[PDB]
Amino acid sequence: AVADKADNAFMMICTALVLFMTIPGIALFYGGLIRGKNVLSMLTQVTVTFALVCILWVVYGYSLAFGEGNNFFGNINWLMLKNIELTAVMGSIYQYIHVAFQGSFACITVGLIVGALAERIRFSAVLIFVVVWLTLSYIPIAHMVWGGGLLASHGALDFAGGTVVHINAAIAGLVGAYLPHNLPMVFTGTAILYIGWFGFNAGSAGTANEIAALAFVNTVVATAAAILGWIFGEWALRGKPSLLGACSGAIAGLVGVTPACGYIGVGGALIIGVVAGLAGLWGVTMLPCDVFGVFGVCGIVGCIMTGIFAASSLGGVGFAEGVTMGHQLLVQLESIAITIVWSGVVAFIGYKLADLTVGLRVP
Amino acid sequence: AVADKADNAFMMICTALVLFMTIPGIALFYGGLIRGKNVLSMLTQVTVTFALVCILWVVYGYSLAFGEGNNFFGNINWLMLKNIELTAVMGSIYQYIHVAFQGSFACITVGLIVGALAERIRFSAVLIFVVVWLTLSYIPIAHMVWGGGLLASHGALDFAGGTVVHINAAIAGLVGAYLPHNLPMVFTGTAILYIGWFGFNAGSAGTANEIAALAFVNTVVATAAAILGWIFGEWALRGKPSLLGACSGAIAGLVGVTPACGYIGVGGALIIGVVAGLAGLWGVTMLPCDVFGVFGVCGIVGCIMTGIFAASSLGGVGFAEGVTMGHQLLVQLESIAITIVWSGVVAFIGYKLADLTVGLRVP
Amino acid sequence: AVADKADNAFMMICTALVLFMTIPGIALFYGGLIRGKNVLSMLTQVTVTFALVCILWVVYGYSLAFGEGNNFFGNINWLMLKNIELTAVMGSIYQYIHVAFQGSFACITVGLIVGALAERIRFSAVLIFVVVWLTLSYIPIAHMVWGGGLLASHGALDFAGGTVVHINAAIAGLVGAYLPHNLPMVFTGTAILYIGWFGFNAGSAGTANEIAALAFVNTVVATAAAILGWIFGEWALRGKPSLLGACSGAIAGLVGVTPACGYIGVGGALIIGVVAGLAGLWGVTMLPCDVFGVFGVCGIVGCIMTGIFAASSLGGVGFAEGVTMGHQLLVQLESIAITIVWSGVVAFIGYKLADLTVGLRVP
Repeated sequence: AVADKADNAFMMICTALVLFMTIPGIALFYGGLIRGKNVLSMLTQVTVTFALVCILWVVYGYSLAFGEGNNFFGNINWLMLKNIELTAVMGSIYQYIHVAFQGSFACITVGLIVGALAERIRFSAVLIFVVVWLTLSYIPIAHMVWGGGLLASHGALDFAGGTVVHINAAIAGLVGAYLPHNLPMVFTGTAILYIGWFGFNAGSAGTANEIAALAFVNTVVATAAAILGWIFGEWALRGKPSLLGACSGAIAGLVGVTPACGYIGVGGALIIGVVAGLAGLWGVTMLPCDVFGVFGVCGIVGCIMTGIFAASSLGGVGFAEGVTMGHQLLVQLESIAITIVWSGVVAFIGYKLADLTVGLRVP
Repeated sequence: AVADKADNAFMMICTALVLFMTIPGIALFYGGLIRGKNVLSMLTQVTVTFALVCILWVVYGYSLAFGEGNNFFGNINWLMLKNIELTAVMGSIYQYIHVAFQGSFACITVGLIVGALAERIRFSAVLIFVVVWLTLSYIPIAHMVWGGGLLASHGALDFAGGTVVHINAAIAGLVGAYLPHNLPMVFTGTAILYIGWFGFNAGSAGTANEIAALAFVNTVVATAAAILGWIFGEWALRGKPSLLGACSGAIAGLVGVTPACGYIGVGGALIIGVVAGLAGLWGVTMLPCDVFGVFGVCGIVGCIMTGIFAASSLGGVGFAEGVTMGHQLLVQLESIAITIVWSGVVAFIGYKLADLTVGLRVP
Repeated sequence: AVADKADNAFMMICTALVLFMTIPGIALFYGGLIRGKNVLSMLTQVTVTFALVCILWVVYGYSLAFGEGNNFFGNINWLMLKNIELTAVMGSIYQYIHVAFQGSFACITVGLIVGALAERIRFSAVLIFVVVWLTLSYIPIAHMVWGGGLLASHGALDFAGGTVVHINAAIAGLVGAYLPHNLPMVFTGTAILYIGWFGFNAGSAGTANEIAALAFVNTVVATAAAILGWIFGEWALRGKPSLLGACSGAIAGLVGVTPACGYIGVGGALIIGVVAGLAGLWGVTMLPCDVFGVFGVCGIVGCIMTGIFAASSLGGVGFAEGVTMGHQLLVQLESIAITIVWSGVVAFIGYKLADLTVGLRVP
């Protein structure tokens, strides 16, 4: 296997785009939603935890998530990237690029949780939680879905992380919750998340091919459809649209299309977008932790719908040989259930260890 | 024809850069120019109309603009991208990428109009206007210039949209007009527009070749020359430069070089930049709708100057075989005249239909 | 030599990313640090001087920095890019792209100086200073390090500009100094600088190869390590972290890894990051001109450490044949000393000429 320079270029740019989603995307998003007096502290926690994730990833994260091991975890043969030749190739790109791309996904997942909870959690407690949750929840789930683990071995479909990122973070944030003064800033963060999401979704193809092109177009379509779906629901239920509704709709479509983008047709993207936008509005209506309502509900919806719209007859790329829509749907549901329980349990353990060691609630 | 992965990568990144120009570029630009009390509403209208354009584009826009038809419109053979194989190639990239790239241009064109008029127009009225104007003005003009229609068939030169985007939007906005509290925000929007404009201009080559490189360098040069031209005029006429003047100068150069970037030499880019910056200052001095003065005047200037500076003797790539500078200038003037009348008439019809159905002026 | 389209694509995107560091990165960074009443003026000076640098670069800058000449300067054979065929290749990319990429480095270097001093300097005086300093300091130092001049001919290692950019600007700013109201804005500028820095560092490979991948990963690692190093020092010395500390730490790591990114291993990047973060904190503690403390101290630290960590035995790419670590360290020290003296003297001359002609201090 030789590296393709076009894929190397595409993937390094896509990685920078995903990093852009956390720094400063998610920080600005939450920054405009939380109380003004808590903004500085939250920005500090998001930046420091981002740094922490980057370091844990290179030290042992990548190795445990992507090394060969068992159904749940990799190995410790790639500690500090030891044994990875600089010219080593993963797919059609240099492995070092795969390390950075995969690391960027861990970063946004953690940013999603930290940005919302920073307001109520002690600084030392969040650092402890991140270490526990990244190591025991993000890493094994990434291994199970993208590292040849349990879910992948059963043929679960999740192109860019409906489970690994969205559902995983939503449950962790919701467990935390249980235990806007600047809308232009919310809009700015939403816009940065949107632009960076093209690297997130299209880069998930691992090459600048027709699947990356499909994921790109589906991202544009689902996001637009979800903005319109949310806004229509808002107009129907509240009498008028709002800026927060439009931004929430964009995020709902981005989240919903995440697991499906590289497997569905544009018709499927439009349908998923509208359904996600409406489900997202329903989610928040029920339930800054409300954000987890969108990531959680839309992630679930997206993961289920991937099991329908991947079908050739519906314009998708087609299910694997010998797999019926019925069989695929069951696999999607099982993957969702496993992600929820795994993340929830680990998050509980993380919060408890922090509370027992330094105390959870901000002093 | 086979897709080149390097071109696929370049074009997907360029598309994200153009999308970045609208979300959040143009929104922040207008956001700092309009009254504070109208900012939220404008951001909502820009986001919702952006979503609408994305959907109309995939449903029928792309097909009618880029399908084979007549001198004015394409066809309905590509509705919802039907009949476009995922592996289909357009130029040296997958057609799906061409769909997204072309769609991003429709988005910024509409954002230019909506951002300025949002303050004075009813929400439902702007949605009606967008549908009418995108369908009857943007689509046919795009077809005429870039889709093998009337203007292209007469050899009109417009590399990145001096007519299709700038003049087209300026006239529509000016028809609307007829019927700064945050300068750091204006600066931020200008900066995002500038960075995204490299995807807009260089991506217009459709490949990462020497023409993309030329357009890139010419973009840097014309923008810089226009900032200096505007600022000098401002210093001479008002006694000092201002932040708004510097930002306006950047936009004047970006607009002026848009139709010429892939056809002229760096000397030509410098001259076009200075002339555009000064013409832009003159334009605003005469005439947030003042913004259309820059897009309109600089677009016209840029389109005319392309007919001069494309000449080999002036460092350009050269006019087509058998075409004199005199003949090319006439074609540029005719293209400008047609764009102005076409856009103006359609815009009038759009505003009138909205006013007759829901009422134009914000209630 | 033929151009590789993958490298052309990568390098044009990397150039836009470096331009993004100045417009609006550095402007927002300083914008949140300086007094509110001076923000507009500073943004104007950064924009106008950016334009000036772009023009001087194309007119004669590129030719004098990268043309063949002597140990200190190039030639005037490439004035306005004359004699450079559009299809001319430099390395594996079109020369026009090399012109734009190199120009973007000149821009950020000047932005670093102008953003800090704008508050205290007369507008006309800064323009005079920029012309003198860019021409007599940036150009010759760029030629000496990257244009086959004195330092390169002695085998100095500086992958992305620890000397040419960081030390060069820090000394110029400090000579100037001798002669935060919005922390969310500082954070936003820091984030943009960070994202753009991937184009700055990885693009310095000139191709989307394994060295670009290495520089990319090392950038992620050193930045994260420096954020943690600074924050730990801050917690130890002040009792708690702060947002400004976290942002300063990121910049310290970015600066420190700049000369080393394409030559060291990830272990080396982590060590350089931590040392840079701590040295940066020490620097500011001693000494908006405090920013030069970070760029100056971290640039020196990074340049020295490159001479250690490039060693094969420490995970680096290895020193050139026949070069010991001892010999390389001496070359790094000599390069640093020469950069400091050269920049300091030229800066003094620049400020003096401005003061004698129009007066330095803002009227």
